[PDB]
Amino acid sequence: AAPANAVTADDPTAIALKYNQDATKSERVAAARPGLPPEEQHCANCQFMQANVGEGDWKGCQLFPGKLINVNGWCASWTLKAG
Ligand code: SF4
Ligand SMILES: [N+]
Ligand SMILES: [N+]
Ligand SMILES: [N+]
Repeated sequence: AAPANAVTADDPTAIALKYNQDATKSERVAAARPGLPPEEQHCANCQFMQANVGEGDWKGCQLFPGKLINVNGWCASWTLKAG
């Protein structure tokens, strides 16, 4: 059961970025974003995930203010967590 503030499927930004809560049901391969092979990409290893926001598997994403994403999710703004 997703948190009340989870990013949802008719969120316009989620649609535009092709977010999914489950990276295995994402188009990460098609996008081929740089920094890791696409099968290795998900929110937990993304620069925009906010480790100090949320709880458990439901964490912040800077691009989705006021929302939570799933650490196992993905979107097309995936960028390696570098610092
Ligand atoms: S920007 Fe990164 S942390 Fe935010 S939803 Fe996309 S992949 Fe997940
Ligand atoms: N939500
Ligand atoms: N597609
Ligand atoms: N956030």
